[PDB]
Order: sequence, then C-alpha cells, then structure tokens
Amino acid sequence: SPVKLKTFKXIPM
Amino acid sequence: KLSLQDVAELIRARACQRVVVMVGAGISTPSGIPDFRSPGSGLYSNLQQYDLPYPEAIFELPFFFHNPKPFFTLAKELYPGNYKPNVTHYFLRLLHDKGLLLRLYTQNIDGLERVSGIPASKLVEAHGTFASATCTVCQRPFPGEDIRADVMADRVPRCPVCTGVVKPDIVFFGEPLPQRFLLHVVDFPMADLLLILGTSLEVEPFASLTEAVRSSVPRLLINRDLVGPLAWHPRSRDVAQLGDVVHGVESLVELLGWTEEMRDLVQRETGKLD
Amino acid sequence: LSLQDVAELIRARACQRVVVMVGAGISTPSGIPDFRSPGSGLYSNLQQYDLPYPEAIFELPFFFHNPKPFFTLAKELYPGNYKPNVTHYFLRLLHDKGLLLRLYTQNIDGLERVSGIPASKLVEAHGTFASATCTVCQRPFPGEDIRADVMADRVPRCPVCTGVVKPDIVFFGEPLPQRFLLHVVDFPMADLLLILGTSLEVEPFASLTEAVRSSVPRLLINRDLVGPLAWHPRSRDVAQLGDVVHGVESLVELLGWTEEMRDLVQRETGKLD
Ligand SMILES: [Zn+2]
Ligand SMILES: [Zn+2]
Repeated sequence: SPVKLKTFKXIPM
Repeated sequence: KLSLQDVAELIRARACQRVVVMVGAGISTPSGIPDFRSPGSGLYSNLQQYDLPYPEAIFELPFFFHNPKPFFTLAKELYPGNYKPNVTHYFLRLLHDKGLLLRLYTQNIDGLERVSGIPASKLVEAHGTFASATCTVCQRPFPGEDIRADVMADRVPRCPVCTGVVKPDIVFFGEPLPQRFLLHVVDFPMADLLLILGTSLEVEPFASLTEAVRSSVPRLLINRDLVGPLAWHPRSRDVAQLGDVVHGVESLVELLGWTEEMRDLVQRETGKLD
Repeated sequence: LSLQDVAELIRARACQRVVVMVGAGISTPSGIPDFRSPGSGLYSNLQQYDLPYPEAIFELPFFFHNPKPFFTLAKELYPGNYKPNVTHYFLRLLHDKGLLLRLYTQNIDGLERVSGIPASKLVEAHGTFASATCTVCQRPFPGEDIRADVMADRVPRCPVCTGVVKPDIVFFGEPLPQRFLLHVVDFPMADLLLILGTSLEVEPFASLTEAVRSSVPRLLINRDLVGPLAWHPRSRDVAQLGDVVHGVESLVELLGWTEEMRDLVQRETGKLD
C-alpha cells in the first residue's frame, strides 16, 4: 500500500 | 540527433502537414492562472475556509455532494473573461489557421484554447470544460452562459424544472474521461509530428499517448525539464526544447519566421477581448 | 513560532521525545541518485532492460518476469557504497542525547543505520537491505549474505530451495511492514515533529503529519511547503524553507552543536573509511 503509482486517476473509461 | 532548427525547417517545408498537440498547465501559468492552488495564491486562501480534507477533494464528487461551494469558488475564477490566453494559445491558433492542426489534446479546464479561436472539432478538452453543464438530477444539457450569472454571484445553480444542482462538464475523480478522448485512436497514427507544451506527463493515459505516434514522427518537448515517457523511452527524431515554455515557443516562432504574422494575431484578438 | 524557538526547546530538553519523518530529500546531498531522474544516473542503465516505465522496477509481477533491473538498482544503493551526510548524523546526535523517539524514513538507502541509528529507533517504511526473504524458501537471510552475488551482477538464490532471494523491500502493492504500525503509539506521545526533505506525496505517510496533538510543534525544513503542513497548517507550525543541508546546519548552530557536530562527522567518516 506504499506509493501506489495510481494514487488518484480520472478513469478514462 | 535533432534540433529545434531542424523541426522548424520541416514545418516550413510542409513536411509535417498533420500536427497533434498535447498541452498542460505549463502553457497556462504564463497567463497567470493558478490551475493548481498549491503555492500561496488568492484562490488558495479562500478554499481553506471550507476545511477540505485535501486540495484535490474539490475534484472528488462525493465531497461536492456534501458541500458544492468550494468547487464553484474555483469555477468563479476560471470562467471565461477573467484570464487571457498567452502566446502559446495563439501559436496554436496560428497552427490551426494555416491548416496544420489535426487535434489539440489539453489537460486544462481554463478554456483558453477555445478562447483563442480554436474550434471545438480541432480540440479535445480531456478533463472537461466550463462551457456546458448538466442537471445532476434530470441530466439536461445547459450551455456555460446559462449558469454564468449564478456562478459569479457566489450562488449554486439550480435548474428550472429540477431545482437540482447544475454541475459543469468537469471530469471529477472517478468520472470517465470525455467521449472526445477516444479520438486518439484515429488521430495519433495519422499524425506526422507531436508537440508537447508544458505537460508533466505524470498522469495516464496522457503519458501513454506519447508512444502512439509512428517511429518516423518527431516529438517536440518544450517543457522546462524532460519528463514523462519521453525520458524513459525517447526516439531518435525527438527534440527537447527544454526551458521556460514561452521562451521555447518564441524561439520556435522565430525559427519558423512567423513573428511578423504572429504579432498581428495577438493584436486583433486583444482588441476583441477588451 | 520561529526556528530558534524550536532549537531552544530541544536545547533545554523541553522536547525530550522527538519523532522525525524524512524522505529522499536528505539522501540526495549524499550523492545517492534515489530519484532515478532523466539525467545521468541509473536511469540510462535500467533503460537497457527496456522497462515499461521507471516505477516498474518495484512491481512484483515484472520482477518475477525479469528480476535483473531491481538487482541492478540494488547493487548501487546496497550498503557500503554511499556515505551519510550532515542530516543523517544530526539525527544520530539527536538520538545519542536521548531526544529521539523514532525516525520514520521513506528511503531504502539505509544510511540511517550507517549513521549509527539503531534499528529499534527506526521505521524503514519502504523496506531495507538489512535482510532478505527467499521468494520460494520463505527463509529470512541477513543482508551481507547476498552481497557477493548482488555485487557480482548475479541473481542470488536460496541455499536449500535455490529460489530467488528478494531483499526485504516493499514492492508496489505489498503491505507496509508491521513496524509501520508503531505510528499509533509514537505520534500521540511525540513531543515535537521534525520533517526533513519529504514531498509528502504518499498519503499513508502524509496522513501522519496531523496525527500529533495540537500542542506539538511541527518543523518543516523541506525546500517547499507541501502536504498537510501546507494545506491545513496549525499555529505552532514552523517552515524552515530552503536547501535541506543549510537548514539543518542553521538548526545545529542555533542549538550550539556545531562544534560537537564537526567532531561526530569526522570520527564517523574514519570508522567508515
Ligand atoms: Zn435541474
Ligand atoms: Zn529458497
């Protein structure tokens, strides 16, 4: 659960 | 391997007739827009009043339903007319006028791309825009102008038949990307040159689109440093115009020989603007 | 309310239980290219293996697909290559004086132990090269055991199983070490929060900045204002913005520790080399 690259993403779909 | 001089000559020789551009917050900050409120800024101080858990909470939908006042505070700033487009947005307007622009994928919600005169068809506002809105209940479409009065009066738009909140078309955290984003399938293989202007590329699928172009296609990075998949996976014909964004665009315009034609555009548009 | 005031509090042992949260900010003065920046550094070397993206080095499925990129990085950061800088020893001095309560670090360089800070005083939140665990054997091995294979561009294998021996690093998606849960105890009892060179981008780490009680002052020597310190500040917050090394040095002088500091860095550099 450390520095998960997708911290916050506006999902494309 | 390749220089900005070489790219200018190619455009000048119409070798690159179908340009796809990818712009970010880098091009808006010369216009004074605090797209991110991180530094100490007027827009920053106001949003701390609402006691948000974190700065990106305004973009999250569930907090909005709890309290929509912070998001519209942000909207009140970015609504067209407060800020002006800078040379970058007009450089892309010139790119369109000459018939070279294929599509402009933008990460910004300021809307200056359309303000500068670039048609919506040539444009993909990838995170949304304040030019339209939809009732959160009836899902009825409204133009931006319709809700302008209420936004500028620190009010919360309620629609006519619903009396429910009228949220502008902004892609909130969790919302699917705009339908127009799916044009990347068509545009990117057909592009002959990729321009990236002031984009960190730390967010995908934006970053992923840098590799979509053909191996012949050169990629121009005018960002202040080399970032995104460009650094990890560069190409041979890539050109990195590193440094301040406006400086790079100005140099490229000079190398293209359009400064004369450029000055006319900024003038006639500044007149219409004010 | 100001940097001297914090120094005087420590100087008078008014702040007797200090919790510190450091990031890759204090390592880069040591020469460590932890950031894996686009310029000269490991970046080009790991590009040989054709990673899908730089952060793919810390994925479990890719590592199982191809573990050579991770071990390439390991060879660099593996202990005995780089030295601790002034920051790491300033915190060692804070420990020796009995002031340090815990040091929560986001770094895998291991310089904190190199600088003399005991493992008990340390929560290496992203892992450490002090141990290893066979991916098949599930047997724990000391750090030194795999040094020969790692430093020889080889891939270590467990003795009985002959399976890959992955250092104890927290790969992307793996749960943080049990040692992380000491944050529940430390932060309420802490007497002062020190923040040195951490972006505070990681929200599980970042959330702990507000964990301390409102009486506790929070010292941010990081170059810029970030995280909950910037977004939601308190009255007792102190931001010693600027270059990390200079900020720590100023605090050492303001503590009246410059003489003792020079003594420590010198004799410790001797022990190492
Ligand atoms: Zn309505
Ligand atoms: Zn084994």
